[PDB]
Amino acid sequence: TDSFWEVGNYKRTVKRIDDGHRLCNDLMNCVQERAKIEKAYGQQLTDWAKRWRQLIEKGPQYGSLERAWGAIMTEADKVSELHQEVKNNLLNEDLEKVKNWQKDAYHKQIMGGFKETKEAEDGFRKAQKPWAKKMKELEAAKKAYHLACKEEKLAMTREMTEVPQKKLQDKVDKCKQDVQKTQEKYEKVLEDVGKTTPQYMENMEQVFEQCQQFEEKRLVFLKEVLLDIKRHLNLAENSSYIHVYRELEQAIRGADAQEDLRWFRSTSGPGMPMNWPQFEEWNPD
Amino acid sequence: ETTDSFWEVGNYKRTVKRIDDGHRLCNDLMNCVQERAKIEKAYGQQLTDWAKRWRQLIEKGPQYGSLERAWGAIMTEADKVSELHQEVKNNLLNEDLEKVKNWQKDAYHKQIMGGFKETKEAEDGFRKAQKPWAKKMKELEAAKKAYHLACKEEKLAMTREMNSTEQQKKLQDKVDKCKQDVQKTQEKYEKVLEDVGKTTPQYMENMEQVFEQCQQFEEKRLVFLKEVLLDIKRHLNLAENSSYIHVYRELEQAIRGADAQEDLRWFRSTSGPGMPMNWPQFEEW
Ligand SMILES: [Ca+2]
Repeated sequence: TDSFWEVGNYKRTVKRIDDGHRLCNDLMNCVQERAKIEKAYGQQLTDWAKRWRQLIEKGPQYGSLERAWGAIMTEADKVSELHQEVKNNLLNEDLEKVKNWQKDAYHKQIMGGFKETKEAEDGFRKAQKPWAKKMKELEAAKKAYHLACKEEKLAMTREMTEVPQKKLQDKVDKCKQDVQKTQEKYEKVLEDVGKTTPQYMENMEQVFEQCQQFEEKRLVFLKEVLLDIKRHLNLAENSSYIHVYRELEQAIRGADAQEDLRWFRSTSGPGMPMNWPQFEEWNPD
Repeated sequence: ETTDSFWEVGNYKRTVKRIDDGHRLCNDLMNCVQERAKIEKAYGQQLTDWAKRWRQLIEKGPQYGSLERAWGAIMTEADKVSELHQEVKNNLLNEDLEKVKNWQKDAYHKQIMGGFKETKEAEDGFRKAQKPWAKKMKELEAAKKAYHLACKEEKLAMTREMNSTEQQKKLQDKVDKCKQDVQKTQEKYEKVLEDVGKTTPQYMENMEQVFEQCQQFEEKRLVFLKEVLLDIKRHLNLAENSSYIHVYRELEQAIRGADAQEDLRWFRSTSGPGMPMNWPQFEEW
């Protein structure tokens, strides 16, 4: 019933074309929204770090420990930088890649809807035109034949007593002649059909196969954008990402309790210089 | 100038204020951790909304076959990365914030007024150890004045004597007193100078000992803090987590699985020329 081969069902193939352009928008929007997220995460890391740096040194912490604590903001900065890069990449590489591909692939007609869709609809319409026509011709004939066959059954039931009369057998005559004429036309229409079906199928097939090629360029491309995105999202394939954590561990393992204690001593404790009491002659001078 | 030396009276107060500072620092660390946890949570949350959103528009859109799966797979990464930022959030709050919170609670005990019991204990250790030296320090300043002043006066009497060009005897006995006064007060000033010198070593020993108790208390806080900074570091470190890499390994595997020709073959039987057809035949009665 809903077979591609029944009149008009090619439309489902045509509509895939249109769809193809929406899916590009879809994917571009998607990538955009993802970038907005990577960026917000990034920007909030930046804020937090700035703030903590200011707080930390505007506060009482001193020494190597101050530095280790400080070291944590430095990962916040480095990790913020990484997300910004991701955002930048999606936007300047991915979005652009899809935008560029789409505008070269789908050409807008000033009427509206795409030149490519139109081209495909026309081609199918053309391929199916003669064929759709015989179809209408055949059914008419099949029906005429069936009608004739019915009338004859009737005349026959009619002969099977009682009231010159000769007009009745002259009806069963006219009806066997109708069956014949009618059967003949039905058969010839059937024949032209069988004669034009190999060509109908070659024509549909060429159009179909062009549309398949066109969706193939799209799908193969899509698969490629998808890997690109995955490559841009994956911090784990960026050698930098482990550096940020090694560098922090170091800054932290580098802190020394006993180094700081001893600084304090010389800076605010017993380690500081003293002018011990000495005698003073009275000169007022 | 050693006006600020810790060895001057009252100047131990910098070591005392350091105790109070540690509590405050503990608070700062907790505030810092929480705020970072909140950034982790938000990025996670934003990822799950995104994944929800696009999971749905993908389902309802015209994208089908193995490509819909590959595109869809990206929503799974958003979700799993999201789940990983939530573990970072929870480790920070439930292990790290909690660990500092506890330690603080067992180290600083608020008193009724209330300062911290640990501060008061040091204020008093210092008071106690500085008591004799503080005393001897005001015996000296006094002794010194009594001397300076008595010299100043001697010059004065001598001066009237010069300015004199009976009672002239009441003016040279007036130098005679002022000479005895310079003697007696210099003896005092000198005997005190000797005491402070002599008892300087025990002033220092006392002080150095209270200060050592302070150092040890700070040491405990410093060693705690480094253990903590390391804890924060492990919890933040997705760059060396198994599951992080794995989400991208799975993502790549899903994307690579997608196969254009297959999708196309599918489309062809399903909606194309490969679909089943009932071609016209001769039809009876
Ligand atoms: Ca879908």
